[PDB]
Amino acid sequence: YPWNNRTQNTLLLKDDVGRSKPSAYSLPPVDYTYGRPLERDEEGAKEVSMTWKYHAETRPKEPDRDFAKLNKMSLTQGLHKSNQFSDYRKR
Amino acid sequence: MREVISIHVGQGGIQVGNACWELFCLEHGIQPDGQMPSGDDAFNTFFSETGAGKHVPRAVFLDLEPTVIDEVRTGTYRQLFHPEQLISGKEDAANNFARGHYTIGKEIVDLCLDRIRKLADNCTGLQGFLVFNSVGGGTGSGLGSLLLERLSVDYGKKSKLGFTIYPSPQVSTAVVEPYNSILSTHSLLEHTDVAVMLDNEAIYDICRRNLDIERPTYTNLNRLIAQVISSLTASLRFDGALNVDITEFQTNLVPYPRIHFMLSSYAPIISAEKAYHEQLSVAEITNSAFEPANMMAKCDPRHGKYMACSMMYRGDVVPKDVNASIATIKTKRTIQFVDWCPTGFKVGINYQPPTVVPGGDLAKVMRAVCMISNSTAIAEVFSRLDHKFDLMYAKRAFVHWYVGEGMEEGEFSEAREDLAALEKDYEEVGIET
Amino acid sequence: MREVISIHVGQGGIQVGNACWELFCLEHGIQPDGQMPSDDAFNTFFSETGAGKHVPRAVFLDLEPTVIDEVRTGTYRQLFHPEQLISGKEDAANNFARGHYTIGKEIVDLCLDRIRKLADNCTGLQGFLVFNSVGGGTGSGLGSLLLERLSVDYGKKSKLGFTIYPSPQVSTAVVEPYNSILSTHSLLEHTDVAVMLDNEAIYDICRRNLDIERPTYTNLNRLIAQVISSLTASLRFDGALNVDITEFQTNLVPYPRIHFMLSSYAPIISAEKAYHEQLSVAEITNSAFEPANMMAKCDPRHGKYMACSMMYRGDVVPKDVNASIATIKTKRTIQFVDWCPTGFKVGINYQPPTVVPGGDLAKVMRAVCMISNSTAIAEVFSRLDHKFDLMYAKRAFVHWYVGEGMEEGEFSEAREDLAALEKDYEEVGIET
Amino acid sequence: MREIVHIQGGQCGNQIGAKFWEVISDEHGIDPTGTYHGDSDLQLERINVYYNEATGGRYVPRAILMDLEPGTMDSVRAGPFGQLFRPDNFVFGQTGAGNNWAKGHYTEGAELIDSVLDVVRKEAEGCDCLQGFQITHSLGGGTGSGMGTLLISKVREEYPDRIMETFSVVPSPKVSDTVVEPYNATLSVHQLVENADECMVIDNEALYDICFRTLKLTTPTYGDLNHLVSAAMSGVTCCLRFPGQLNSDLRKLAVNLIPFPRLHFFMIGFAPLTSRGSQQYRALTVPELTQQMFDAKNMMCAADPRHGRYLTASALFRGRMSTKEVDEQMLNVQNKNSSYFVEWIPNNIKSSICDIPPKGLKMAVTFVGNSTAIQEMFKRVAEQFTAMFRRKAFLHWYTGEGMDEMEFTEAESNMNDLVSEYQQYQDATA
Amino acid sequence: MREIVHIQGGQCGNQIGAKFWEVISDEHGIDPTGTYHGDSDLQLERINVYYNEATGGRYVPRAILMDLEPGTMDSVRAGPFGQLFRPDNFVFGQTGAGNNWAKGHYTEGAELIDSVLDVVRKEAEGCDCLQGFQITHSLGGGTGSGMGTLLISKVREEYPDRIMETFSVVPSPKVSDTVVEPYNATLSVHQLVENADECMVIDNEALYDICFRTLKLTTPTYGDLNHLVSAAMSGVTCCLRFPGQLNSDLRKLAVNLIPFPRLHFFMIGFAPLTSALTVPELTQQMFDAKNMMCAADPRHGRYLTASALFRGRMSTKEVDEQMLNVQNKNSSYFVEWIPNNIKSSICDIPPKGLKMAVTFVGNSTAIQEMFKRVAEQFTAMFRRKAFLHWYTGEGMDEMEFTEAESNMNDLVSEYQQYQDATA
Ligand SMILES: Nc1nc2c(ncn2[C@@H]2O[C@H](COP(=O)(O)OP(=O)(O)OP(=O)(O)O)[C@@H](O)[C@H]2O)c(=O)[nH]1
Ligand SMILES: Nc1nc2c(ncn2[C@@H]2O[C@H](COP(=O)(O)OP(=O)(O)OP(=O)(O)O)[C@@H](O)[C@H]2O)c(=O)[nH]1
Ligand SMILES: Nc1nc2c(ncn2[C@@H]2O[C@H](COP(=O)(O)OP(=O)(O)O)[C@@H](O)[C@H]2O)c(=O)[nH]1
Ligand SMILES: Nc1nc2c(ncn2[C@@H]2O[C@H](COP(=O)(O)OP(=O)(O)O)[C@@H](O)[C@H]2O)c(=O)[nH]1
Ligand SMILES: [Mg+2]
Repeated sequence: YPWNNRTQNTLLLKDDVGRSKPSAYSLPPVDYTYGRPLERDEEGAKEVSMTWKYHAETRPKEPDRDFAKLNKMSLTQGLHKSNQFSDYRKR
Repeated sequence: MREVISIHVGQGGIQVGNACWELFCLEHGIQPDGQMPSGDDAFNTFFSETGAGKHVPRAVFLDLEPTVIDEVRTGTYRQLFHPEQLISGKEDAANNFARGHYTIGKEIVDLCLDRIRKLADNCTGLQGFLVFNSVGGGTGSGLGSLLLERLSVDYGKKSKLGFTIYPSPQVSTAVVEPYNSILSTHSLLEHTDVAVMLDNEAIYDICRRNLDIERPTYTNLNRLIAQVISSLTASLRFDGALNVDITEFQTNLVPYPRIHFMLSSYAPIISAEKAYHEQLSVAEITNSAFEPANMMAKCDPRHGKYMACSMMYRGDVVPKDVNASIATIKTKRTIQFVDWCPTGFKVGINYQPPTVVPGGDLAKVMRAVCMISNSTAIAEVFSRLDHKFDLMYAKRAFVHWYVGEGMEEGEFSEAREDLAALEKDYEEVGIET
Repeated sequence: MREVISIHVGQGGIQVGNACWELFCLEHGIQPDGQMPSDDAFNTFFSETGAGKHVPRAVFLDLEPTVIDEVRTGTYRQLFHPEQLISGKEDAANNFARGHYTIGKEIVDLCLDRIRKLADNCTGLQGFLVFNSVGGGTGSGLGSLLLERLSVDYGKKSKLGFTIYPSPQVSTAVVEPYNSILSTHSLLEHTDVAVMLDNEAIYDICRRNLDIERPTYTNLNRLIAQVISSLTASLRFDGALNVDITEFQTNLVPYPRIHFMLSSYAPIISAEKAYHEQLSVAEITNSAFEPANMMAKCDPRHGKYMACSMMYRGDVVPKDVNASIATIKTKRTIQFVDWCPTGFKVGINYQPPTVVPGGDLAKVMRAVCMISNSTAIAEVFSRLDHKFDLMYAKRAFVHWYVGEGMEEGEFSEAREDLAALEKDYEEVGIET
Repeated sequence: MREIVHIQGGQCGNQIGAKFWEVISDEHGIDPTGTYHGDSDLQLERINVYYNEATGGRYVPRAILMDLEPGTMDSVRAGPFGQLFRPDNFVFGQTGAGNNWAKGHYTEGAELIDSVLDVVRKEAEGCDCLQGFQITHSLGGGTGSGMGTLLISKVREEYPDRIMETFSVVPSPKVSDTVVEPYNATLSVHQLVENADECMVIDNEALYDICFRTLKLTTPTYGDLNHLVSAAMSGVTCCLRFPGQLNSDLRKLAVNLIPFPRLHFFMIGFAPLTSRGSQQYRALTVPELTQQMFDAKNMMCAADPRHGRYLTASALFRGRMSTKEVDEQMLNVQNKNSSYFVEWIPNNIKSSICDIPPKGLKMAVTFVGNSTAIQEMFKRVAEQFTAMFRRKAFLHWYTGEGMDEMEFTEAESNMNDLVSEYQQYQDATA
Repeated sequence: MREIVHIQGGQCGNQIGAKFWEVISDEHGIDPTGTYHGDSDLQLERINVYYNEATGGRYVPRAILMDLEPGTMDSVRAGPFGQLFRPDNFVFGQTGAGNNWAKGHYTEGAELIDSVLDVVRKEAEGCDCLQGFQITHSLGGGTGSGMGTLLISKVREEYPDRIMETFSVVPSPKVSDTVVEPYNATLSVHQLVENADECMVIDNEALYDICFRTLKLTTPTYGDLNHLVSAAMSGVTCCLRFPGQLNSDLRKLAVNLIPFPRLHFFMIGFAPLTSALTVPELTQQMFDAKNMMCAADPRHGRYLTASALFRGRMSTKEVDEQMLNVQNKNSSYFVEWIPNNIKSSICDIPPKGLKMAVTFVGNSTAIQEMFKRVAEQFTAMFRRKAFLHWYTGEGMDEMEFTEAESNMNDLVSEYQQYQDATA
């Protein structure tokens, strides 16, 4: 196709005539806006002082199962077999 | 309720104008057909409601040479302007100013004056005036002097804005342009509060250095000019963070009643190609605004200190972006201010992006800025032009035509002191105390 | 908040970066077109747009469009910003007189204009990097003049210079002695530091290790690009003891006059299929001091060392580093001077070096870049001086330079300049 | 009872005025429609100070907008809570001041000041018992300075027994917005100093100084600064409209701050104030409040307190505090800055406690005192007017509206004398 | 009550602190979120010694990190326990000194030191009664050293009534990390001796051996090294926070460890470190068993005096007997003219995870050699004016350079003569 000055392969063969030069990089996408937009800060000055959030406190640690007593009520109830002990611990 | 009328005179004045409305017409919405598209009332400054339907922009075109007028009325812009507003002459001045200031213009300014009052009646907040014309033309200047002279007496305290394009120091289109150049300087100095340089030589470079337009034409230059005009009218048709009124324009750019010439600069201006790999940060963009090559006037800012610069900002620009970048402007040592000016910065902010004519070379960008200021280096152009005069007059070459056209011999002599007197004014102003 | 600006000039200087940026592009992970596929590390060598791609602030200069356009027609159309690709029309043809006074200044104004435009965009400029080859006229004339302007414009700002002197015996140029000698004078008192990258020494390293019998200009480049990462690696990523640009010139120069440097790199294992090994640092460090692997044809043993700063990158622990230091000092074959009881600056980074795929390098969990300065460096200069002296005896090739405006006396000035420098090296090493 | 009316002029007056009533309203629990919606009865007791009584039980603030550019007010109406303002209080022109104090103070405003005063005199008779005035205006602009001071000149002529609070945003040299800033400031300062009884000067740059480092917000906007200044002034009369241990009205704050008849210059301060990070780690106490109070980076003026010696000190907290601890807190502080505090008078720091804090927090403070450092502002303004005065630069405009050179020399005189006398007591020894 | 603030500078100061509090943070069982989850009632009784009070029940250390290079600040934040610190207390520049001592002492410090100075009073002013300042720094690191010494000088003038404590790591020939090592160390002592009251030296090379020989860890990293000092750290202030038989405020030890005015450099050690222990096993390693973190060999001279700290429950009789036993058996590791130069104390809550431990503190006259070879290299560099121009062009002159040598030269001789003193 690029026979003479008709289509594009590289900058050398362009030969921009008349009004302007053809696009090169990738782009004229017709109305894409170039540059980093602005006017964005998130938190507002009025919002600054009024709220003043706090620590909110963390979460304590979760204690594990107590086992020594686990034998206590188990013996109190009246179960002594290994299989039964499997039954009581779940409850 | 704030509006200003537009007056067009001369070939280039009309040609530049055409781009003026094309850009404006697109922005506020009114299509070429004129019917409002399928309220805000922000366009009251440029247009006037006809009661129902389309709108009639406040325009009056004038030119003694019929070709310019004929072209507009056969194009796609026939349904916009009122047909009675196109006052056109019969015989062109043929660049013979005296033809246009003594013998021909006088028979046409009246109708120029007459429609002036009528348009004046409709308005309610008439703020100022605009003049579009050049100095290197016979017909344009002669009428150009008359409108401002006549308008000046009719109204007076009403403001005046000056946009004329002086001839380039090295390139030209006519041969006797310098005579027209100074002469228009003879009378304009007594009626204008502002004066702006638009030497076409500098405009081209912006097309090559950045626009990368290898073979630019007049059309390209006009499109940019309309951008500067529109650049100035944003603070008159929309809400801005810090508004500035036409009253605060000669407010800051005119230290003395006489010195009223300014040079304009706009930036950034990139095609689609280059801008893709840019940030367009306010720090750099304002950094570019003062670049010795971006100014629209082929003058050396480095040959003189600065006096006072007023710059307008538009887009999503944030206030903290300007001043911080503003202070760094002082830090640079290559630019030295006049002693008696502790500060020479005027700031403008608004929330409207820049508009690009479809199919043109300009490309959208969120932020843009325009620069207008008065500097002591302007004198060179008058310095260079004035000396060229003595070459013309040394043997009175071409004197045989202007004198017999109605202009007395002494007329050239008097302007010399006016131009000569103006030179000393600049030289005296810059001296430190 | 740390940035640098890249300056490449001359075909040797221009070409070297091409491998430099390709290695850099691969290292950070930026796509060839510049669009990220699928942090902030790029900020060291890249800046945001900030919605889209990234671009290196590299500036390319040359007086001939032939080299420039190939970049505009090579596999890298997109990345580099076109406005910064300032190019000339005619070359100086190894004529320092023509490349430094006739056509160079016609482009000196523009480059600095873009350089300043690049400086303001960032905020944390620590120092620039300058590349140039002395064995050329266009590079010599433009490079020296550009260096001269930079100092006056800024002053105290740091600058790093990577020169490439002609090889002792193999030369692609026939007038290199004339250009090189003059070039030394301009850069002696206008750039803070520089290193030695003689061509031949580059050739040997590939053969002895990479095992390729068909090396061309291409291979050497990846050697150049590889080196930069070792020195700059501390400027972008975490390390047990990071090191910055300022702490390379403030540590290596004994006195103001003696400011040249020398480079080394290892290990360099060829891309075979063997099981290899782990290559512990202690054994890798030994490979960094042996003269044969030395990056330049300046026998360190022929002279004496002054001060060495070593960079280890990968998974090195300081302990291995500290022990390696003494053992090197223990060997009698290397001697440190009476006035430098300690001369080691050690910098450890964490990233394993990224290997450009498809070259000759391989992936190694360890590495080292040894940068040391020794009095022996005068040997390269000594050989250069003799070459220069023989030609000028009969006034050879002088006529093609005088007529282009270069004055006649300066040849006396530079020659005495090297002799003054040559004498300076001799006195520093005198035992106390 | 014991109330004041509100008048704002120029763009500055409307922006703060638009912001000012925003802050007040949310504290009074009345919707922009003028209907009270507070949760505690305490929001009502002093509701007549700032509002009148109209039909339907709704409320309307007592404000009037004055300027020579309509766009300033129009941008206020459509904004949130903009329906509270009385349309009958709206007045405007159509000519524009061009930042010319001569045109505003001689040509147009005098022709436009009649309408305002007539409406101005309306509420003054309408209010049950006027207690004073408070006028916010910008001394660096064109329209605000003239009609603001000219309105100041007229009003005082009828109520010489009343009081007035002047909040002014004086221009500093670091940030400039106009080429005629040095001049217009001087002329206004001449009239204010002769008619203003209590005035506040606020520096925009410092307002950036407080926000950038203390607030540390990413990017402030014009919306941000207004909140702080309005917050500071809004707390000025804080104790007045609510029960407290020691009532502190505008009158009482008058007595304890102005030692000499002419020295009516002060600087205000607000706290607490800090960035988000400090929200959940810093500790809030009267000792915590006070330290921020005395910090050189807290006062909203470009003048450095370490560059002057404090004359008077009054503190306005909010909430519930133990008077004793604040007593020492103000007591001890006076001890560690003796060189920086006036020596010919002991106990130069006042304590004011009103039980009601500001909504959203439990500790807050408003700092107002007198220090000599302001002379730096006036002095730096001193030369700028002079510096460009020698060549008469940009004067042809001023002479072009019925003004001649005679008065200008007067304006320079008073300030130069004004600055010296203010400093004169700096070297005074007992 | 008797609370102590902390200030650190330089990369060594920043990194070490990030873990030191971590060691302490594990001591009182306080989460990174700052909420209390402890067990012992005595745990919360003196927390003001190191923690302030913050809304919601969170406690913030009174520590401020100062540096001229951003690498540490942003790096330290990301790690665990990096949220407790006040976000406002951070102060950082934008340049970094590049290991140029004068740069961080006269030019770079003079402009930024206001911020570090600003924060310093605010923390102190809130203290009920100042007890001391604890400062960690390195004499071999550039940026921290340049600002650290000036801070040391700045602190003393305004607060001549409080006791100051500082930490220094003086580089040694074995592990040399910067060619500019000789110059920086020499000036460091001049101001440190003039200003600093309490200084404890730690030799980096010494640390390696302890881990290799006692710890026997395969790979020693900076993280592991930092922990050892942390264990010794708390022992300095261990009793100040918990009750014991004979509490020992920082001033008591200073009173009982510093005999004279200008002998203010001490050697320290920690135990037990291992890859049922009784009291005797502690003492032997106490004065022996390579536990000293300083290159100096206390067997190479005589001891001015020493102090020992015991944590956990024990019978003081053994504490008394062992101390007496060691003095006699190791006369000549105690000079004649300081009879019974050992100080002791007891605490009832030993480290978390170890039953009985001891921290070494004994003023040893052998430390002279630390000045000696550090002095030795300095002359070699100076003799040829090697690397002299860097400091010369930044406000200093050769006149100042010599003054330190005399002060150090006079320092060694007077310190040396105390070894040969006889009664
Ligand atoms: N910007 C711009 N200026 C133009 C254009 N065409 C002509 N001019 C200017 O017009 C100037 C000369 O004016 P004239 O050609 O005499 O036009 P005129 O004043 O109406 O006089 P006539 O030639 O008799 O019609 C030239 O110096 C140009 O600078 C144009 O297309 N764009
Ligand atoms: N390392 C390296 N050096 C190269 C390469 N190509 C050329 N050179 C160097 O270029 C030097 C020759 O200089 P010149 O031929 O004058 O190149 P120049 O400096 O750009 O000058 P001109 O050729 O006139 O444009 C040789 O000494 C080489 O060292 C390369 O691919 N790699
Ligand atoms: N804080 C703040 N200040 C403003 C704003 N707009 C204007 N100003 C200040 O007002 C000054 C401009 O005064 P101007 O409005 O022209 O005066 P006027 O024409 O007499 O009313 C500037 O120097 C700004 O400091 C705003 O939105 N916020
Ligand atoms: N113990 C220990 N020492 C360290 C560490 N990192 C660095 N150092 C020592 O600190 C010295 C260099 O200090 P530097 O990092 O430059 O401090 P800064 O520049 O002031 O922040 C070297 O001599 C190291 O021996 C660490 O993690 N632990
Ligand atoms: Mg025409």
